[PDB]
Amino acid sequence: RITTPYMTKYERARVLGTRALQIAMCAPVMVELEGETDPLLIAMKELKARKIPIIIRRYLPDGSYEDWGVDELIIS
Amino acid sequence: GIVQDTLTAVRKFTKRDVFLERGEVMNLLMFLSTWDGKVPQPAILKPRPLWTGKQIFSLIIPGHINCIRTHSTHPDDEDSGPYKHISPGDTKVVVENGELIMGILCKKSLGTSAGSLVHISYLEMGHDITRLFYSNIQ
Amino acid sequence: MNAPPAFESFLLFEGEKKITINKDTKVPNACLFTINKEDHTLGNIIKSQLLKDPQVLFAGYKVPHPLEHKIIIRVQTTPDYSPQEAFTNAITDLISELSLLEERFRVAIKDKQEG
Amino acid sequence: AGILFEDIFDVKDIDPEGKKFDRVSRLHCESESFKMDLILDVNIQIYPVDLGDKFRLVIASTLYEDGTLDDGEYNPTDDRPSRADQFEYVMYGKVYRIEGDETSTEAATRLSAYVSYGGLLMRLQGDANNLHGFEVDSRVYLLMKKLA
Amino acid sequence: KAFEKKFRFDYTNERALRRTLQEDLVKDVLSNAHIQNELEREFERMREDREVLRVIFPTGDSKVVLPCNLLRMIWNAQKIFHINPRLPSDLHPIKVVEGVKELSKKLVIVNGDDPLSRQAQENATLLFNIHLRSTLCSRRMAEEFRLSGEAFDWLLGEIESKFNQAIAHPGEMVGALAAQSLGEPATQMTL
Repeated sequence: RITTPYMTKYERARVLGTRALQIAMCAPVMVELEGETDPLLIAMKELKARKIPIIIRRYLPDGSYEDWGVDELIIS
Repeated sequence: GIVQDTLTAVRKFTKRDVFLERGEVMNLLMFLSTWDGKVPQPAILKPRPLWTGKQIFSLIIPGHINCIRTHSTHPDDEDSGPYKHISPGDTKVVVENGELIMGILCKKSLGTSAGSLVHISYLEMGHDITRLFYSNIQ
Repeated sequence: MNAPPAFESFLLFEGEKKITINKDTKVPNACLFTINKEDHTLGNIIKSQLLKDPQVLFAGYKVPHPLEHKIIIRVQTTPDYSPQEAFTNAITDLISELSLLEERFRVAIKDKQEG
Repeated sequence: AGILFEDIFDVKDIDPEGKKFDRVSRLHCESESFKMDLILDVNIQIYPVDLGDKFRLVIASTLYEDGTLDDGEYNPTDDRPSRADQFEYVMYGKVYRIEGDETSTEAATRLSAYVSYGGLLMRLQGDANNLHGFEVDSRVYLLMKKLA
Repeated sequence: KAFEKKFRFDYTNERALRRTLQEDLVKDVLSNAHIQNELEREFERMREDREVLRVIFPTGDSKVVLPCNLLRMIWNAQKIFHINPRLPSDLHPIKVVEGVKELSKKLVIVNGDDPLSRQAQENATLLFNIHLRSTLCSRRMAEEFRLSGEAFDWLLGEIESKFNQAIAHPGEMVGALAAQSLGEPATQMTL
C-alpha cells in the first residue's frame, strides 16, 4: 500500500459525516456513549476510540482501490 | 480578525506603564476564557499590589510560545551598543515560554506575518487555540 | 418584530430562579453565581463589597452579552470561608450601608429645610 | 534565608536617555563595597526616587525568610510565614538572561543578570562570585528600601 | 574562513572542549580517531552542500521557505528541558551526527526502494536536509544551542513529526488555492 498513512482532513470530514448520518439512521453505536445524544459528537468519540466500522478505497490515479481501515489511518 | 480597535489598544496595554490594580485585574480575568483560576503574583507587591499590562497579556498568550519580534520604533543603533537586552524604549518583544517578558505589541507582532506571535501560535499550539487567543485579546 | 419588549430586562419569566450557583471546578472554594435580570447596578456593588472581605481572594462580575440581561459573579474565598457566605455577607453589608445612608439623608434633608 | 543577593546602592542617574515613560523611570545605580552596577525600572509614581538616594537592594528567591518556596500565586491573606516586609518597594520578576564576558576557553569573571519584573527590566551586572545565585527562568523578588 | 570557523568542530583544543562538554565526552573526543574522522566527514558533507547551495541560490539570498522552524524547535527544547547554557553539555557530538543522519531517513516524501524513486527523494528534500545538517551541526549544538542528551532526542522526534504534518494532503485543491492566493494580491497593485 503506497499511500500516506495519515487520514486526510477530507477523509476525516467524510468519515465523520457518514458515520453520524448512519448513527442518526439507527446504526448501532460502538462506543460507551455517556450523556451524548448528538450524532456528530458520537461519531467523534467513535473515531477517537478507533471504532468506526468503515474502510476507505483510496483510488490512485491509475485505478488501484487502496483499502485502508479507518482504525489504521493515523488520525490527528 | 484583529481590527484597529484592539491593536492600538494592545499597543497601549502592553506599554511599560500600564499598572492595573486588584479590582481592575479581577475584572479583566473575568473575560479570559482560557484562564486557570489562578491570579498571578503582582509585578509590584509593596507598597501597592499592582499588576502590569504584560502580565495579563502573558496570561492571554497560549501555551508556551517563544517569539522575538521588534516593535515598530526600535532604534537600529540599539542592538549593537549596550542595553541590547534592556532596551530603554521597550521596543524589543520577547515572548519567552508563553509569557511576554518585554516589548510593546503591535500589528507587527500580532498580525499574521512571518513571526507574528499569532502565526507562531497557529503553527505551534494549534488552530482552535489561536481562535481563543484572538477572542481573548479582543 | 424582533424587538424585545422593554420589560424583559428586569422581569423574570416562569422558571428562571433569579440566581443559580455553580461550583467552579478549576480552583477550590470558587463559586459562580448567575443572576438573571440584573445589570451593572447590582453587580458592581456586590463585587466591590466582596472585594472588601479579607477572606475573598477573587471577586469579579461580568455581563456576558449586553442584549441578554444577566450577570455572572465569580467568587473565590479562603478555605475556611465559603463563597456562599461571602456573597450573603456582601449583600447584608450593602443593605446595612444603604439603610444608614437613607436615615442620614432624611436627617440631612430635615435640617436643610430648617425643620 | 533565600537571599540571592543584597547590597546598598546609590543612585547616580534617573533617566540618562531621557524619560520614555511617565510612571516608570530607569535608575542607574552603583553599589557600595561590591563594585556592582544596577539598572532598574521603578514605578516612581508610587515609589519616588531621585538622585543620590542610597537605597538597600535585596534580591531573594522567596519572601518567607524561612526558606520555603513561593508557588508564585497571589495569596494576600496567609501570614503563616512571616514575610520579609522590612522593605518599602517589592517587585516580583523572572531572571530571563545571564550574560558573561567569558571566552571559549576560560570562565566568566563578570556576569550580567537580567530580570523582568512583569515588564520592568533590571540588569544587575558585576562580579561572577556574588551573581551566582541567579539562574535563567528563576522567579525572584526585588526588595528596596531608602536609607536615611 | 567564517564558514570553517563556525561549522568545523575543532576537537583540538582541550580547553574549549572541557568548557562545552562533560569530561567523559571530552576524553572520548580526543582519545578516539573514529569519532574525529566522523566529525570530519560531517564537515565535508556540509562544505559540499555549501557548494550546492551556491548553485541553487546564485544571488546569495539566504531566506528560504522550509517546513520546520528549526531555530524555534531548538528554543522550545532549551525551554522544555531547562537547558543551562552556562554548563558543559552531555550531548556527544557523534550522537548529533548519527542522529541527524538517521532523521534524514525518516523524512520521506517519495517512498523509495527504486533508483529513480531514491533520486526523486534526494531531490525532494535536498534543501531541507542541507538546512537540517547545517543547523543541527555538531559544532553548533555543542557551543551554541548547548542541548542535552534528551533535549536532542525530543528535538529529533519533533522535527520528524512537524515535517510529516507538513506533507501535502491528497485531494487538496491546490489549483483553487493558487488561484485565490494569486488573485488576492491583485487587489492592491497599480493601474
